[PDB]
Amino acid sequence: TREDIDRKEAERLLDEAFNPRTKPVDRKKIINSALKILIGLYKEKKDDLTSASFISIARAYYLVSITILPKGTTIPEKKKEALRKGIEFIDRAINKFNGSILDSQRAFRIKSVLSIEFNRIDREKCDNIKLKNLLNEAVDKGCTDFDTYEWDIQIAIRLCELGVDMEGHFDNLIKSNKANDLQKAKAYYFIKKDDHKAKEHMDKCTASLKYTPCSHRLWDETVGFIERLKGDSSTLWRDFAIKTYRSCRVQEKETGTLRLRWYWSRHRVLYDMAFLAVKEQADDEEPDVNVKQAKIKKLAEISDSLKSRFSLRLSDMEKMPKSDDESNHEFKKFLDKCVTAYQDGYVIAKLLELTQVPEGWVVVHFYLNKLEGMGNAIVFDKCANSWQYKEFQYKELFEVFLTWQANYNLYKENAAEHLVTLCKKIGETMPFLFCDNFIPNGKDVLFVPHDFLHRLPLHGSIENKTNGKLFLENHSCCYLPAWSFASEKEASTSDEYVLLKNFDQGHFETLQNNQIWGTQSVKDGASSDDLENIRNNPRLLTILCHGEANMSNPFRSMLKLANGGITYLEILNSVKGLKGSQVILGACETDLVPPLSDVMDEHYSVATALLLIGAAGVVGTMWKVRSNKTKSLIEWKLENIEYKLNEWQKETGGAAYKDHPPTFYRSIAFRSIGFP
Amino acid sequence: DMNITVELTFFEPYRLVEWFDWDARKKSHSAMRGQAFAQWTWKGKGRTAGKSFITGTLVRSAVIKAVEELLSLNNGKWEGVPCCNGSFQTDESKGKKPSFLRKRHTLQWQANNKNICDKEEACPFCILLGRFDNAGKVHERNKDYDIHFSNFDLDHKQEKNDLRLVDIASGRILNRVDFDTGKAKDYFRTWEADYETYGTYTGRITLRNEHAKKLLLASLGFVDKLCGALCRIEVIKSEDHNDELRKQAEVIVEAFKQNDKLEKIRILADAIRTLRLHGEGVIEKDELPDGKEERDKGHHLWDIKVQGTALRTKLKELWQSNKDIGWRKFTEMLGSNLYLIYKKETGGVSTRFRILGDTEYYSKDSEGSDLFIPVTPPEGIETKEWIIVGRLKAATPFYFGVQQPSDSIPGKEHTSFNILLDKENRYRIPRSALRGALRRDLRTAFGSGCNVSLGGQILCNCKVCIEMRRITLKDSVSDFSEPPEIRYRIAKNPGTATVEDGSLFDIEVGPEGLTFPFVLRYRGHKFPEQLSSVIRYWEENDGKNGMAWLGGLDSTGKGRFALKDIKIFEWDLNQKINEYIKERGMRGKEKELLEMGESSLPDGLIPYKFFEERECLFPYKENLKPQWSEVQYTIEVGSPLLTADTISALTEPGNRDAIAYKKRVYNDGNNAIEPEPRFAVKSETHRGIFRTAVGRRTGDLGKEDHEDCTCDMCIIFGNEHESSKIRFEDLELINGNEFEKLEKHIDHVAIDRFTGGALDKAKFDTYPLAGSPKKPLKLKGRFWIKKGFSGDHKLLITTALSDIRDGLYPLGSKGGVGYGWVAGISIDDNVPDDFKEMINKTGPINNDYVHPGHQSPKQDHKNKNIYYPHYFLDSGSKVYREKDIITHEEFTEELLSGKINCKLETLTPLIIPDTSDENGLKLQGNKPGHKNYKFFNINGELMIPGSELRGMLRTHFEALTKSCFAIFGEDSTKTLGGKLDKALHPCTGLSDGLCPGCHLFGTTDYKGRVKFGFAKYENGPEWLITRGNNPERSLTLGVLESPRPAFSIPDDESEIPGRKFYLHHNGWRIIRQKQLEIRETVQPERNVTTEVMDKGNVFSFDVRFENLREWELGLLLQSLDPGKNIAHKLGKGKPYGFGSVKIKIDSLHTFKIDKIKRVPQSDIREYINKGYQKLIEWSGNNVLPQWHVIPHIDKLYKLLWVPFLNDSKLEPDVRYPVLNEESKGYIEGSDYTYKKLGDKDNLPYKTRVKGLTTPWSPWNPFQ
RNA sequence: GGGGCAGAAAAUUGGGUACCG
RNA sequence: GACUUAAUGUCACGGUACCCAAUUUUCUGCCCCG
Ligand SMILES: [Zn+2]
Ligand SMILES: [Zn+2]
Ligand SMILES: [Zn+2]
Ligand SMILES: [Zn+2]
Repeated sequence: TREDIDRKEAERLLDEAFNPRTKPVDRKKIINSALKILIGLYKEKKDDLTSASFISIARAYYLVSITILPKGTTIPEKKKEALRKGIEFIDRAINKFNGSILDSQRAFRIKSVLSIEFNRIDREKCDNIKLKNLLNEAVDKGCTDFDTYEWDIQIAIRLCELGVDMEGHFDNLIKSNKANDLQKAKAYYFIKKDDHKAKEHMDKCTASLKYTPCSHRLWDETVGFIERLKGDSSTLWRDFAIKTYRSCRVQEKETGTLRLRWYWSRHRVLYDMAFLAVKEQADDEEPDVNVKQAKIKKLAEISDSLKSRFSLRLSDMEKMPKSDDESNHEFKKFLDKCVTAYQDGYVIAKLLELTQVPEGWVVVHFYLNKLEGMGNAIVFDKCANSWQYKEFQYKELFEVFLTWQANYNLYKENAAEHLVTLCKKIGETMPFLFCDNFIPNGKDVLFVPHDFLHRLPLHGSIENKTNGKLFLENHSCCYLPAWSFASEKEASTSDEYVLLKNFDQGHFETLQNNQIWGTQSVKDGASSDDLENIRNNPRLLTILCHGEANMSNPFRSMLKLANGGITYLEILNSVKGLKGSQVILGACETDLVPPLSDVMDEHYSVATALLLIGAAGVVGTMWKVRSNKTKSLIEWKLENIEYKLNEWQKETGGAAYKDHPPTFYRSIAFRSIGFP
Repeated sequence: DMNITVELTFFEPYRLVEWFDWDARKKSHSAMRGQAFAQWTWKGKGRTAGKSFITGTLVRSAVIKAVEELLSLNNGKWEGVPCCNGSFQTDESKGKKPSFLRKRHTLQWQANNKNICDKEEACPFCILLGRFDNAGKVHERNKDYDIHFSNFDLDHKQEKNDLRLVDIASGRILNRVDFDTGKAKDYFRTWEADYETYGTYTGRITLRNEHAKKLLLASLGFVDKLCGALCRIEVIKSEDHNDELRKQAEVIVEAFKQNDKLEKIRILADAIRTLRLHGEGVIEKDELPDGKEERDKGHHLWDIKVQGTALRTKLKELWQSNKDIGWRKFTEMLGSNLYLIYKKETGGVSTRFRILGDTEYYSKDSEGSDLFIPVTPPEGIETKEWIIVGRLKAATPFYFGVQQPSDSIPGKEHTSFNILLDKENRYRIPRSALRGALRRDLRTAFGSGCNVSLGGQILCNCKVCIEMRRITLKDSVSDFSEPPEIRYRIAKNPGTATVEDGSLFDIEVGPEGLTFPFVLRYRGHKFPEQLSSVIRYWEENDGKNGMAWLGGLDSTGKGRFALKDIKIFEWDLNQKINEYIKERGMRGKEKELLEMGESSLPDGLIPYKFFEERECLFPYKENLKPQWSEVQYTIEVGSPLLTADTISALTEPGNRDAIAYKKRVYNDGNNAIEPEPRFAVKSETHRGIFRTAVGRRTGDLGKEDHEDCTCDMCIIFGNEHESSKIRFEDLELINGNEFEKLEKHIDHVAIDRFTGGALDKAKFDTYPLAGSPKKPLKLKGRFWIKKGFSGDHKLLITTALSDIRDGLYPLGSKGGVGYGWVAGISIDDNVPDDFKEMINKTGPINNDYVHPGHQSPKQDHKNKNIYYPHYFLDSGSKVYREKDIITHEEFTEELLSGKINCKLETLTPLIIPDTSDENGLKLQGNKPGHKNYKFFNINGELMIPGSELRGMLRTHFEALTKSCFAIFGEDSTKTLGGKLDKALHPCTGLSDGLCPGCHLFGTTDYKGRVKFGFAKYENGPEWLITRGNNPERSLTLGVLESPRPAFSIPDDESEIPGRKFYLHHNGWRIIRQKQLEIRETVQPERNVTTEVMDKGNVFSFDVRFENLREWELGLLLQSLDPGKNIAHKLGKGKPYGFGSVKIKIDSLHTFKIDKIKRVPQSDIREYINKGYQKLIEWSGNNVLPQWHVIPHIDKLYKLLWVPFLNDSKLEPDVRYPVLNEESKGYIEGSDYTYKKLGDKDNLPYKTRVKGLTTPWSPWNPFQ
């Protein structure tokens, strides 16, 4: 009777932790105390436990498997270990057989749900065949109560997903008020093969997906259902993919005030499905051109909606620095909302439109599709008012880029031959940016790039010919992280020229002695407060400092000024008077963003924070050059502020990759980040 | 067509792994992780023995890496012939993948060898790779290999049976440490193999083409690392003793258990382990501590009879039986066996279950992503190799963690924390700890870095990993093989200020001043500024101290090393690569490079002259120097200091219970340790003092748990999830040379409340350091503060330092009786300015109450009455116990805290004897057995012990407050415990509450709230002079024998009378005029000669209180000074009349948590008046307070009433009967003997009990 | 006619930690 | 010459056994009748 009262004090704590009015920070401690007292009971009565306590141990293992969050991009080992221990602790209860009749139902229910979660998060250890056999035995032991037990619905839906016929169970499945829209849609699709009712239930699921946060399990199950619908070549996966994309967009608009979204692994592949769906509604024969142009515009809106925010990890969110205390409340509100949604799943100003481009400009949106392994370039032309798209492959381009990155990080100036090879590989991979039909001649081009193509010099592309032509010799190149960063009415409104300097190694003594530099905040040994002390919107700001890249948080990447320097977050909060200000940075981009190892990176430098403040354009260096070239750019900008950067790049000798690759290395490094 | 024989030798402990062929290798995690290690195969059946080897594929991989690096150094050519780039890709369509895939970058060059390589003619690199051979990817026959690498067998020097795994390898858990939290992420295990005896391997390499012979023989000497160790490649042309120890341990445990002393065995185990610190002579020549002299029972534990013989003699026979295993192994095995038998006999065997798994992670393979990344250096580039040779010195005791024994067994306790050691019991700094500390300091110097990701198909391109991939280190083994030091640690409950349950543990530390070699190698094009800054940060110069934190107790300040004797040498690899191949890069001979002169350096190795100093380095002084700031101070303690050790006291001569803590310091000039140990206060102790001060000031000690907590205490001092932001070091005594007899012997005893004498088995000694107010001790201490501290946290640390200076937190043990009281603090000039500024910016009172004394005995008849010297106080036997016990976790706002400064005046001569010297003045040369003493003094300054004043005030307070008998003995004559009431029994446990005396002065499981300091002599005439004595002072006392309860309680139906008190009388003049009649007619062994102080002398002492209620402070102020004509009794010779003292309250200060008050005379009367109402409320029978209204207080105060203070020529006669007439000292016709006063005819018993219970009742007329 | 006591009682370990597409 | 490698491709020198805890609480060197 000591085991009885210890099990009841553990079962009270388990059901209090299983209450949807409990905060998760309390839930972890409560469920660990209950698991502690059950584990101590096991330690003292090692092999003489009843099955009634074994089911409590297995339920505690299921509940700790719920509250273990992925702090990165991989499933943690603790969740798999918790599910494994619950499986064997229920296995000894099954080997303790011939107890009560309801105990067999409860034990096989706990076993089947634990095996379902293990098969979901680890397919190799928990196969489909063993799961099919166990869930087959579970309904043989009478686990078909769809009206008082939520988990029996999951058993039936997983079983009909596996392949066995459940035509008898269907009428008992549908009338339950514990079933939800996605389960009813899977029941209508997999058992009765009804497309018509499943479409209505899936649209109801899509409509309910609007108000639930992305950490909820409904998103994972929905994207898995759409991936299964694409797996058997169904006709309904395209519409469901576009509906789920629209729901994800309107949900992602509702996130906390920073450019942040929750990371879940399927969030990419949903976009990678939805893009493909619109693509299959374009290349497949559509008789009217006006719907096809709308589809090619929808592709460029899908890519921009992906490129807006950058999806931080969980450990970086917990290690977030503290400043602007109301935004601290907003960020912790976002974090607790996401974690509460994750466990709640188991406990039961003006964006410029894509056609608002000035005359004589061409906009190139990029997308890297990891499902099909392709790269899509979508071009919008304002003079013709047309939309087109082309494909390329990015594997060998990624290879040559990683070769240049390794050679650069070892021998910074002497990687010029690898830079010429990378530029020729960009020109050979993408011939469509040298033909007249895709990009017209003499027209300004704004690139809106994606993934590792952000770090590629697109202006230095060499055409696949013998007398190879550089790309910047005919077009004016501009860059942008996403189309949501573009603005209207730059409004510089002043004429003051401001300089900041912190480092003394670079021989800028002749630059700081110049007459033109304005009356406020021109320094030597500048600090972060001096950057925050800009009064009213200067014409040109020049920040000369070293750069520091935090390898996990872009919010902790900082510019090396005095007394600790200024970070991305301190830029986004503290500096106010820089609306419509041309900025020139002395820090290279390789010191501002970390080097990358995967094909996908979403990392924003301080130039994007400067654009979010309201600056009109930021001119920087992609990699490290000597101080004389940056001084020459600053002096040419001071003498000529209106003139374009590709003219200076052509005049300095940047068209001579064949004879002097150091000059080509120093010339094409300069990139403007803005949209005039 | 000629074979060559290759010998591979190691100079570091290499790595071993179990052998699985190709698919069972994929089945296991350790096999896939250890693919570049040595392989172990089991031989026979039983899984006990086998043999190790190195596969030829691994040696081939190292060889082709050396060939690639040699050709990349010399622009793609070797000895004039050019080599092409080679092939390192394999198409999947034609052939399979070659069983290992390369992830690193491949060095390439401009290939100009006039031709493309075909089967007919090929370059030396192409035939050395084995491209155009007949066999590939499936082994058919050992011929048709152009170059063939055989398996490298372990060159066992002498042939024997099958080699066991435990004789070569030893497992060890390695770690991954998070940079941001200072905590481990996960761990993994590996096998480290012996290299001193099993570090030579032999194999064969077969070439069939005399065109790649020069390149192969050149690159064999360029291979530097294999199997996790530095290597050279050359070409040639007591299980039985344990069981008897277990049986003798069984005999010892059973002999202890028969004597009901089982729990000593645990202590004994530790003592036997401490016997490894001393030599064998401590058992041989009987250096173990003997018992007290002329005592039938010997030592506390070393004279316990085991099979009729003492434990020292049994240990001597056990050592004589086992002389062949050595002293150290004998003591360690004996202690381990005794601990194992004790843990078996107790019944708890330490289960150690882990929920949610066991965080042991091995790195994993993801398919796809097969990349070939070529790296081409520039033509002109100049590559060099820098070797830094130096010496690590431990500036603090160090700690390198390792698992428990019987867990580092590769095939399949007593000390909680062991230290990493070699096979010859030498201290070891492993390569992995140096590599992790270098990675951490390089991430600090660069400012950015990566957390080390384990599953990777693409090499990380951060600056830290790029510089670390060309840094090679070497493990260091000291030249010292003496055993570690066991340091004990406890934890404190903040509520009761006592030890928590299960909080004792022990750590093994290494000696400070120890010395290890240090080798660093960097191969590259330019020496980095950040690596130079890390080396300059680690090393020490004049003024600067080294900051190399290695090891695993950094918050306790353990493991701060300093680099010295730094010599950096440069090797030119572009011009003098042949000398590198010839000299093997000085691998294994770096010891010779330190003592090498300039003219003895090899060709190619030059000194490096362009090594930047500290001031010229940019990442230094901006990233590394402000990382930790030093705050160094000096505590001045003007009281005795005792941080008890209690295990080494059991193994040292002197027979002392508690001794001070000592350290072992190692010296490098002479290879011994030190002749004399250095006294210290541990870093754990003052770390806990700072932590408790900050936690009580803010209120974070009151929380029930600190998991996932972000309070100020957990931010400053660390928690489970984070490392501490402050690191504490030891407080070392620096003025120990100014003292004569630095350690003082101070002995104490517990006095029974009824008999008035010493309680049985309640006498003890202490040996603290002699601290006096005019000659204080000075302890120099240090702590380091990490950058990032806010103004509030710096304010908190300076407030804690001010609390330590103000005397709120005494050091060591026995702080409530005046030990370890801080008298002052000093702050050095190297402390920063803000910390210095915060630390620098921080009448006749009487009681006027006259008691009406007993008027019937003395104020009626003047000098014709004889009173008994002791009377008994009887109370109502109803005590009030409070279960809401005031806790020590915070300074409560309603309650009072501060100090009372008081002065003590002697009405009568005072005897406080110094029992440190039993010979004292002189006078044992004249006669043997005569005990004579001096007054109690520390360093010549006369003092009263604080324990005496505390016991006197407690014996007054419990009588005033009707408390239980705190010190009481239940003994011979049923027992005295049966006659005593249950309410007056001593309070055991907090469940039934605490009486007010035990609430204020504390119990075992609750610390007291009043602390009594040592009193110091100030003014007056010392040394009451008597002419007929051998000194001018110091009169000789008479007999003093033990009190008998049988006179107090005869005829069993008679209950205990009460607490015994002694009257105030000038009976000392009778002793003063009987000095000639005391030396004769009394045996000289019986009586004692003691130094005496005259009346009128003044002493000064202070009482510190905290968390006091108002009535408790009022009752304390009343017990300190009850009124006019009321005094206390203190010291020796209380029945003879010595020791009446009167205490005046000079001042009272009360503080709040931020100023010091004065509290004028009106409020202390309010406190005493509030205290009086509590006794009125407790009595039940409900103005300046008249204390005689309450019944027991009047009976108490007439006992404490002095009859000669205000003029009265009242001089009462107070003495004992003289047994039998005919006895010396008889008064003429008194009829005053115990024969006529105790015989149930004359004085009827009950009348005698009435006579002993009514104070100042006349006894010779016997009213 | 005579000396006793010379240490006693607790705690002797508890937990924590698995970034890597 | 088996035990015991596969050969045109092994970053394991790719990973600090790391973090948290005051040897401390209570005790007058004291004392008379078989
Ligand atoms: Zn070749
Ligand atoms: Zn790295
Ligand atoms: Zn806390
Ligand atoms: Zn009590």
